[PDB]
Amino acid sequence: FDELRIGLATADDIRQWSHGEVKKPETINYRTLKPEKDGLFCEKIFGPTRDWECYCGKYKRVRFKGIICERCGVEVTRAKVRRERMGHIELAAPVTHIWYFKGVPSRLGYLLDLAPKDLEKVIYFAAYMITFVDEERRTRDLPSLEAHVSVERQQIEQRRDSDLEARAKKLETDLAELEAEGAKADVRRKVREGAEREMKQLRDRAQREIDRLDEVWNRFKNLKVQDLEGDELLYRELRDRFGTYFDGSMGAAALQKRLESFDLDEEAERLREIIRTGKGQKKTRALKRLKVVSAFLQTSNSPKGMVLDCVPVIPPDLRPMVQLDGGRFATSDLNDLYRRVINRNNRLKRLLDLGAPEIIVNNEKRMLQEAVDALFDNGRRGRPVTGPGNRPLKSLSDMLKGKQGRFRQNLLGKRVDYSARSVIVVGPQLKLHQCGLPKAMALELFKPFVMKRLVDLNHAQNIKSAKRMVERGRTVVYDVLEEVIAEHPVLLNRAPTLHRLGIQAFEPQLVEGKAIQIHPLVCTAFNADFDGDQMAVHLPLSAEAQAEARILMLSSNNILKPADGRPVTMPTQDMVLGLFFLTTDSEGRSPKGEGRAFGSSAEAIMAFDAGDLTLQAKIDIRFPVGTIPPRGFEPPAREEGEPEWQQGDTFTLKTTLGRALFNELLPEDYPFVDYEVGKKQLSEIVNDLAERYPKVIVAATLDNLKAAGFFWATRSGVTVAISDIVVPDAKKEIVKGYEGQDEKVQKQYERGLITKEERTQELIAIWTKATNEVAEAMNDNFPKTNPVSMMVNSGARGNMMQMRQIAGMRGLVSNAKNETIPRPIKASFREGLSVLEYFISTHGARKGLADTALRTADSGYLTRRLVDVSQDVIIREEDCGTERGLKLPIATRDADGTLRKAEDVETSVYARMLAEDVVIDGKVIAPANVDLGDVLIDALVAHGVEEVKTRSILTCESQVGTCAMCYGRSLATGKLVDIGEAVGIIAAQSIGEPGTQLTMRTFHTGGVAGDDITQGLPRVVELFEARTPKGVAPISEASGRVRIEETEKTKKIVVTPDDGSDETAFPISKRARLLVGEGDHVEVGQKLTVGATNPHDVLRILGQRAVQVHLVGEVQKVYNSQGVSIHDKHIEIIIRQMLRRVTIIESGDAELLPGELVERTKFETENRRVVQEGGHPASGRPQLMGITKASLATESWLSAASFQETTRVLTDAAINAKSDSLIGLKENVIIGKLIPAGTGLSRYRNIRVEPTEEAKAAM
DNA sequence: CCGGAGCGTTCAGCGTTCGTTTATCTCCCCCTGGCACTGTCATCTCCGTCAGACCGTCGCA
DNA sequence: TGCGACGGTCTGACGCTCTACACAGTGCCAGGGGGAGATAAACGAACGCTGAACGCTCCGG
Ligand SMILES: [Mg+2]
Ligand SMILES: [Zn+2]
Ligand SMILES: [Zn+2]
Repeated sequence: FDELRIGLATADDIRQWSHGEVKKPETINYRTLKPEKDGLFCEKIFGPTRDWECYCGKYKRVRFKGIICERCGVEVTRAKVRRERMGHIELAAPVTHIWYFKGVPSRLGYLLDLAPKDLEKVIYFAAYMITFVDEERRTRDLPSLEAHVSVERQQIEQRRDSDLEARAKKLETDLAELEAEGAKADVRRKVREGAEREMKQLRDRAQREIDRLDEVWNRFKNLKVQDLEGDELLYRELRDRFGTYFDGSMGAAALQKRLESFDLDEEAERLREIIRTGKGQKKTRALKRLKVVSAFLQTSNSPKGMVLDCVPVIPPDLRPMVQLDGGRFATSDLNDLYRRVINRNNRLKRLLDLGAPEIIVNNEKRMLQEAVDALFDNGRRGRPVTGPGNRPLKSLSDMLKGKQGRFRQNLLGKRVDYSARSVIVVGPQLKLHQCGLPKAMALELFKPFVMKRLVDLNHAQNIKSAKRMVERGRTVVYDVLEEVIAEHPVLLNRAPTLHRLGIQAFEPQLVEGKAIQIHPLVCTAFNADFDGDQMAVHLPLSAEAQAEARILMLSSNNILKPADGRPVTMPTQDMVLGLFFLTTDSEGRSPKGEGRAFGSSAEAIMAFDAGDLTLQAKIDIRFPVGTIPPRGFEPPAREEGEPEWQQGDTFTLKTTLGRALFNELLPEDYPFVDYEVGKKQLSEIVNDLAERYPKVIVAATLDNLKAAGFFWATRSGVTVAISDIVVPDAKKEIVKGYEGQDEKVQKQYERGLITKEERTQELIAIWTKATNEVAEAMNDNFPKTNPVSMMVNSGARGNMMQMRQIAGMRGLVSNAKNETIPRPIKASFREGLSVLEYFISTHGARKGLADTALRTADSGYLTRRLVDVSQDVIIREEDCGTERGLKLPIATRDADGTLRKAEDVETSVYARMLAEDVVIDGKVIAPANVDLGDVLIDALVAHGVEEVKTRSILTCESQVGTCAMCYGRSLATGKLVDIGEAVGIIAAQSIGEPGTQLTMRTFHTGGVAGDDITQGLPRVVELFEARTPKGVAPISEASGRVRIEETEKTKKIVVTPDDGSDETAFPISKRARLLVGEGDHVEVGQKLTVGATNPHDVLRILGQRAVQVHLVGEVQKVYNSQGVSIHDKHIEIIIRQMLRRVTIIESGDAELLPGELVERTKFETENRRVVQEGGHPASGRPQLMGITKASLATESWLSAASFQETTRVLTDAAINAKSDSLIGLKENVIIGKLIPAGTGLSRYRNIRVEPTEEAKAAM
């Protein structure tokens, strides 16, 4: 389990694994249903089908286990041994493996210098091959064979001359006799014409016999190894004419005979020689050939296994034939493929037994080879073997691949026991850490524990009686159930589970109904909505699992979302509206009892219950001792003649009753919050509470906030009648004026003075102006009292666009294929659309639905790719010895006379760590190795700093992984990241979580294609794939003079760098936009055409820091366009995992291949060991590569096998004979060992616990 | 005042009879072998992916 | 050889579950070797049968 090897399995290994020969094709008997002898499903080879029974019906008893039956040879043992015992099929003629031959040429490898079409010709029995030639023996006796050929030519010419003389005599004789007989007037001309026709035909066959002799001579003269011969007649006449000189064969046996004598070390030698000198695509050919051949040199596995003689068989359980109801049978397609191979092998053996024609034997060997190929890969070549006539049979590989393969459907993700699922309901009566399971769910989940406690409580005599009562379901079972499930957490989980908070451990609690009762305060972190969403409940089982549920997983410890550090367990739908109504100012609502002193909040509550004081009214309310005053009230303390402090003393405040209640919700140590709460300030309050109070106190305060928010939202005066939604009264006249001027334009267009396109453009412009103006009128119309504004201005639920298109006009709405109708929807949803206006609304609606479906699909795909590329990076050191960092800006866009901090400081500089101390006047403002929060950043920007050096992960160098300090504080705990936290998966999920939340598509292309770059999720995936964007913006290599060259066929730009640097020319199309000055000043910074720069050349000509900044800035500017906030360290992790590979050149002294994928640490180690040897180091360039290519090119082939290309990497590992170290997480999920992240580390599992001496002395 | 016949238990003679095997006689099964006018090249997939690579191929320059 | 483009090749293409299902057109008989399965006999052992025999308490003239 330390190491998991792979390689080519030669026939010796197959025979070692095998336990017999599957000689016969049949599987089971047709009446007794017993497995056959020495055939498929054989009990002698694979093992018995029952337990400790044998085939011949004897030896049914268990006592004499491990013996061999004399009658039938079946070993008596368990029935599960048929899951692990394999045999083999002995093939009469060798066949090739379809994985290596007929694949990617990087894995075919050109090990023999043959074209793939030549292989198709040779091993599919359509063209011959010469396997061996006695070249030195052929060249030794050249004068003798030349003399024999000369003798043959001489006798050919002699017999031609004799035949010519005889034909001349015959022609003269017949001409003389037909001119002397005089049978006809011109019969001599006819016989002469016939004679000359005979002349030309016999001369033709003479030149033809000469031609075949010449062609066989020049064919034999240039015969060598690796020679093919398509024509069977030509090879036959070489065999007949010339003997024991060249050896050839037919089919895959030719490859075996070539490979047994194939000399490959000198092949690598001369191939290195042609690597050293040459030019062109020959370099690439020899490069791939040397990268494949050198695998067989260093490794000890012989290359014999590419062509095979034996075929191992799957054990019979894994290709079962199971009995069903009604007598029907169901078998796997592997049994059918094995049956086909066995039938054809038996028929080939039968043909080899007797004397058979070569065409029939060759066709039999071809169909055998094709059947073996179909067994290894059904559908790789040609029409797949269908079978029933509907679908192709699934081969071995066809279930090692894809969504139906073992890697992705049964190894990474598995079904589980002790799990349950039902719909969800909201329960406000629960705490933060409680969930309500039904009775049936809790009984079926906790059934074995219930039986154990029932036997312990002796309600049942033994286990069977306990099970009988549980199945019957008596009330004592429910009582002991309620006694059991407490102090036993369960894992709740939603199916999408987009991010880390999709699994949260609650404490179960018995409730009635058939639905899981769930705290509303946490349902937004699940993305849960109570509309039939079904949540599965998984049960942690051992002590370790429920301990990790209690400590790591509890719902009262997951306040802060790891995506941005913002609180996520304070939802907004209903409680925020209640607190808004509780704490808002009295505007538009009649304030009763406005401006009267109150002794305490109790007297105010009594007055409010009486009815003479409204909830929001500016009153002077005195507060008892211990209440902390507001942040703004401490300096404006009540004026004092003697020295006094208002910090712990009583005070009077000008605040409403509702704010006093709200500060009764918050803890006593919190300062009196004295403003409109809404949502954003509530998020800030919850963030401050989480940052400055322990977890249990924060859970209690949010539970109080939930309860009071619901209580006051019931009485908040929100409701939606149709009078509450109000249309602007000015909308009628605004629309009337705009349609009047539209009518004026329409009669203006009717005269043809303007085109249709210009009219459409100006019409959509003026109608956009109209909808913006009526939106402004709508904002100016509504008061603060109506509930729609009260639930949209409080951050509760809704945006201003929705209220704009319910009250005001719906505005402009798109057509099919992304254009705009000149006529907008002038009717509001309160007024109600007309027929066709509603039709054009449906145009946009269905496109939006299809867009969000495809968007969530591609978001899941990007999330998976990010998880693969960004995994196996884990915090593994406490601190580095480094001091280098990143120059992240802190103060930007300062005005005249003032300094302003950066706008995106909250996602970039926050939650990081300083690389070194900062000084402005010789004194440190912020110490090194501390987090950067609000107060410290405010102090720095007040002192007058412009940029800071943050110790980020891109500059982190370490012996293994990354350290905690260089990564920065974790955004999910609010503290420093613990050693072992799997930061890579958290980063990948945080990038992939708002993929469905982007909801972006290009509104209009402007009538031209290609002018607009990719937007939204396609832009993000194009950035992370390191691909060249669709809008390419070239960058000048050096500063110099740049001018345009407007060639008519294709535009052209030319930049001439100064200082004697070489001219570089960039090709640009005849497209509309180019922003560079002709004969103007240019440098490396700017871009010749506005567009997305290709980041490959950015890295090439600017540096690693510049390309890191560019990538981070681009993805963050995509994400910030929608409102989703992702911290930049999550991107920086993927970018660091992205630039790790380095491309090397001129590696003539570093003794490895130049111009491939080389790891950075390995390249540095090679440089160190070659400068230790004295040789000059090889050059190297960093290579920005995509997430997919970096995921495939990994050390552990199990992780790459679990990814997309699972056939290429398996063949690659088999050829390279690479064994993977099990450092990683996919390769530890598959095996079932503990993952090396978090609790699974070595430094945590190696603890020994013992009580102290005074502890055992006490008891 | 010990004798006797009757009664309880305990083993060896021969006499049949179960306990356990064997080859013989119907019945069915199963694999190989046999058909003697002539009748000598079928079969129908596969389209409104799909997106952009990734690649070697391959003819033109 | 460098060029494009033409081409084949190849891969996935968010997620469980309330739900969930099954699947079709062209020969025939005789002769012969195995093995299960019924028949009656047969080798071997013990299971009954013959009362007889060892030996006591026994009512007894
Ligand atoms: Mg839902
Ligand atoms: Zn047996
Ligand atoms: Zn570090």
